[PDB]
Amino acid sequence: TENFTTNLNQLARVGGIDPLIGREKELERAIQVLCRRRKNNPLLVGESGVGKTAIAEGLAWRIVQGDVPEVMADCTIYSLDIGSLLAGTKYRGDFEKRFKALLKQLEQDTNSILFIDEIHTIIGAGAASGGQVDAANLIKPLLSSGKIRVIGSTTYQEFSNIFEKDRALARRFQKIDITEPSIEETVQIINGLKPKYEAHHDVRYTAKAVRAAVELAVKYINDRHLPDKAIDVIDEAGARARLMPVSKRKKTVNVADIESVVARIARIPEKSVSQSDRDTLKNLGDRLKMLVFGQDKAIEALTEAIKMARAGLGHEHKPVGSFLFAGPTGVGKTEVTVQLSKALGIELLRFDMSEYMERHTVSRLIGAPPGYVGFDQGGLLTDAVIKHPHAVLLLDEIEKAHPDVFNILLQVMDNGTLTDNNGRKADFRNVVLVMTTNAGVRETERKSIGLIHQDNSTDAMEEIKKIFTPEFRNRLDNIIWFDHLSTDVIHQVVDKFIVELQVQLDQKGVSLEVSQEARNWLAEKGYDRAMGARPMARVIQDNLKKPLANELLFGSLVDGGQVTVALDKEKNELTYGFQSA
Amino acid sequence: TENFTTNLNQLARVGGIDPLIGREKELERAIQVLCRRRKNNPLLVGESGVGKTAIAEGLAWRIVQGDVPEVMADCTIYSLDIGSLLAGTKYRGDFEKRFKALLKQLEQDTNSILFIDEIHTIIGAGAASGGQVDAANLIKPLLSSGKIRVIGSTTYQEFSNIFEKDRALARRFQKIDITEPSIEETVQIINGLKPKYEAHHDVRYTAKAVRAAVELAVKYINDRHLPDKAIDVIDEAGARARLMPVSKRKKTVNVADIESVVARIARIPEKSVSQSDRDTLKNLGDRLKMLVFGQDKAIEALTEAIKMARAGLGHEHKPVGSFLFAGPTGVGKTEVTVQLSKALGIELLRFDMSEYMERHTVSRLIGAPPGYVG
Amino acid sequence: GKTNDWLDFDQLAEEKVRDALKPPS
Ligand SMILES: Nc1ncnc2c1ncn2[C@@H]1O[C@H](COP(=O)(O)OP(=O)(O)OP(O)(O)=S)[C@@H](O)[C@H]1O
Ligand SMILES: Nc1ncnc2c1ncn2[C@@H]1O[C@H](COP(=O)(O)OP(=O)(O)OP(O)(O)=S)[C@@H](O)[C@H]1O
Ligand SMILES: Nc1ncnc2c1ncn2[C@@H]1O[C@H](COP(=O)(O)OP(=O)(O)OP(O)(O)=S)[C@@H](O)[C@H]1O
Ligand SMILES: Nc1ncnc2c1ncn2[C@@H]1O[C@H](COP(=O)(O)OP(=O)(O)OP(O)(O)=S)[C@@H](O)[C@H]1O
Ligand SMILES: [Mg+2]
Ligand SMILES: [Mg+2]
Ligand SMILES: [Mg+2]
Ligand SMILES: [Mg+2]
Repeated sequence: TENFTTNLNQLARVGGIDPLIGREKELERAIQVLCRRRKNNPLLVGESGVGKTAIAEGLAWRIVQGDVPEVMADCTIYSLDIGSLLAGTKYRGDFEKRFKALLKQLEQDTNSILFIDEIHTIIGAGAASGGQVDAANLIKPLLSSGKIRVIGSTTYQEFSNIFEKDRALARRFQKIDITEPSIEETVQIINGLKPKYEAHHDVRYTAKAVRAAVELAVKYINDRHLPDKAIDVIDEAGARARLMPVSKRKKTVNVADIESVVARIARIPEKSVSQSDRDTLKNLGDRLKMLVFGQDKAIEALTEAIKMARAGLGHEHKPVGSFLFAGPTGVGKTEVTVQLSKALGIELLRFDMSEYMERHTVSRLIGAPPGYVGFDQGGLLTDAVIKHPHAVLLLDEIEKAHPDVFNILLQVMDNGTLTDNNGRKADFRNVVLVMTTNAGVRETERKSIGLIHQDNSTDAMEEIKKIFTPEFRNRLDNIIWFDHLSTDVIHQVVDKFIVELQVQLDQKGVSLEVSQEARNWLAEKGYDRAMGARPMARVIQDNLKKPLANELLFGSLVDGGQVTVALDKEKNELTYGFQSA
Repeated sequence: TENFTTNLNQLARVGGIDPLIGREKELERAIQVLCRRRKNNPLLVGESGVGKTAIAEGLAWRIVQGDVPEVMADCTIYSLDIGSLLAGTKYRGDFEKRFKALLKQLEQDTNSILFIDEIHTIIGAGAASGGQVDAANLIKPLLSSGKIRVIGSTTYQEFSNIFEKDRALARRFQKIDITEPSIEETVQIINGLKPKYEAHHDVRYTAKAVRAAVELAVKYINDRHLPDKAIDVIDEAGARARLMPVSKRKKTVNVADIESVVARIARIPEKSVSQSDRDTLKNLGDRLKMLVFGQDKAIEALTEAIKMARAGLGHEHKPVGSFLFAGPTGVGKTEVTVQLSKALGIELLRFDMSEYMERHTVSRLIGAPPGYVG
Repeated sequence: GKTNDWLDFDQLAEEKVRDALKPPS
């Protein structure tokens, strides 16, 4: 039977059993159940990482140490291995013989407790084809009689889904609910376990670092429970010092190391930003201004919001920024957002809201509920943010979508979290939400029926109020109205488009020269305040690209050669010099 | 154990595993996790083709080279085969005996790090109708203790849909997020792998060709990740050069071959238009005018837009051309489009908008959302 | 518009069978 079970008491005496700090009330209840006349089989139901195994194994540590009640003294705790019992039970009845023989040892001792971790497994065991006899059925008579005591550990999902189904077995096991410890309780646990981790890595952990790990992990990590979650940062932190060369520096683990570990585990920007990041961040606005002209107010909001988050003054639970870029057509509402991610080197989560025009389309974002065809697919929005927590969420043409879809973003803007169909909670704390809208374009295009025109810009603001409920608008950091492109900015736009044309020509070996007079002519011919920058490409396409494309395929431009574009004042028509060479 | 698992370290010496280029940051956190006191089982979650198996298999290859840390040195990685473990396990206990034997071997070694690719499968390993005894349940006591180290590789969909549901197993495994590398990083990977591909195909890829494959595949090829995308154009290009020019097969693989391969994979016109295609473009306007008389402006807009796209001056992220043909009935608004497809030999995707007269019909074009009929 | 009808996805239970041996003598 020694092969099947491990003596925890003996194990703790020589190497260690990960001692338990605290949990006095939990242990007291378990000891009380063990002392019961009948059904003295305590069960430990709790979430993953709460410390169920530590409590059962910790009991052995306390017994050897002697800090336990007299009734529980001189008690042996054995950890059963389900695999060992079933490893060689090929023949009929072999499993029953081993299981029954092992149980007899416990009855004879009368002071022995069995620890079956992952007790849900015993429910199904030793059933070759149709056999209903199993460890649960074989052990059931003994549990009711109270001859033997068996500690159990199971998760809430495993308990309810499988263990609870067995009503008879559940009756014998007195459920003990383990609840996640507090922040103060966790630091005490780490302090007790600190010598073991320090000896393993030959490192040391400052008191500030221990407190920082618990607090920082709670804020940025929300997929694991506090005891393991804090211990995960402390363990990996020590490895970093060990991994780094001993020659340069290996003294201790400070708060700075803890922040780096949490940042990588959570895939969030590391605190105490490096000089390289700061240089990029300070010049982010200038770079954006080069790409987009006349939208400095929009750029200022995005760059300032990102700066606050890295500086440590960001919202505790809300996203980095909720910006509604409402403006006329072709004013750079999405160019800045598309170029912001490129400058920051983060993934761009671009979602077109025209697809989400129906109320039933909400399932695409959060996934289908359980028991449906699309439950496996999940939510496109939750999956995207989970994979790329630090990213830019661009909801283009949000106004086109159904009003119901806007309600989903309320929790995202306020709590920075969206629950998927499965129940996983996404994090939007580091996501730069940008909802571009074109509401009011028709109102501005409309002309007032009066002797004097009206300021239709204010009319679009009221339309925004009708489309979006006040709660949605209140959550938004600020609504940035993009002004119509002026004549001066249009000249810069033409240069930007010409530069893009040069890149295409550079691949083919062609170099394009455009006189200043020619650039102004193109701008004047295609300058439309309502349409914006987009018609500039049309004039450039028809005037510059169209002649160049005939020659490239059927002329001198086939082989890369420089070309000069000049304006003829006599005819007011652009003159193209192919210069075959 | 030898039958079920394969020693990746041995394969590296004989060249079985390909060289690992870069991925230092991904590997740096992998050794830190493996050095942890408890739950030292790094997991590699990433999209298909990112290089998850390359990093796990590459670690064994890096150990042979000797550029890994001292801790990693003297360690041997074993690739577990789920099929072999569950082969001929009809009798009760064969799976447990084989799995327990493997765990005992790893614990005894104290330096061997297992590598279970597609780790989602162990959650659904051998079990009875109501049996809950699986490899995940059996391995859990050892993973938490830290006696054995197990590397894992599974996709994002599999991790969330299957691995995440088993919270106990997920807790033991420390997820390491792998993302597709940059363009500059991908070319380095191809250069490192270029000798193996060149030897098999007996071709030599030029520096321009390698760079072209990475840049051209990112733009034209979609739904596939960058490492796989570029490698597919390199491997496929080598095969074409080997078999097509039967007489004096071209040793070099110029940029032109790379463009042709990308066109076939993406089913789009190839760059560097050929002479035959050129004649069609100049005569397109004349051909269309003969079939559809009058309406010269319409033909000029369609033909000029196509010329610019083939010439390489087309919009980077917009269609070739968006045109609204508004006119009286019977003026050939649809004939100019039907004939254009025939002239260019491309499929005519004719979608009648009369059917989509209501908002509910939008679901037909883009599909019904998850959890609804259709 | 029109009403939206949802469709469920039936899931059937599947199981395997183990074997127990018995030496003749
Ligand atoms: N009160 C405690 N004192 C000491 N260590 C604790 C305590 N609570 C939890 N732990 C730690 O918890 C780990 C072992 O138990 P956990 O993994 O938290 O729970 P568990 O019930 O074994 O988890 P599963 O296997 O996922 S159901 C070790 O890192 C312990 O040190
Ligand atoms: N201020 C600007 N500077 C440079 N390019 C601009 C600017 N405003 C618009 N563009 C051009 O706009 C094109 C992309 O359209 P966007 O500006 O993103 O449209 P938008 O403002 O979101 O309007 P809608 O929503 O598409 S009607 C690119 O060709 C940009 O170069
Ligand atoms: N860093 C790298 N160095 C060298 N080759 C690499 C690297 N990353 C990926 N590759 C190669 O890219 C191809 C695909 O990568 P793999 O790691 O084999 O993919 P995978 O993780 O098995 O993909 P699945 O099965 O779709 S999840 C192989 O040829 C790899 O060798
Ligand atoms: N401009 C034209 N030149 C030659 N034949 C023409 C022309 N316009 C129409 N036809 C003839 O008329 C047939 C039908 O024309 P349609 O393609 O139905 O015209 P349409 O104006 O596009 O129609 P709608 O879309 O229903 S208003 C063609 O297949 C030709 O036989
Ligand atoms: Mg446990
Ligand atoms: Mg836009
Ligand atoms: Mg793989
Ligand atoms: Mg018609």
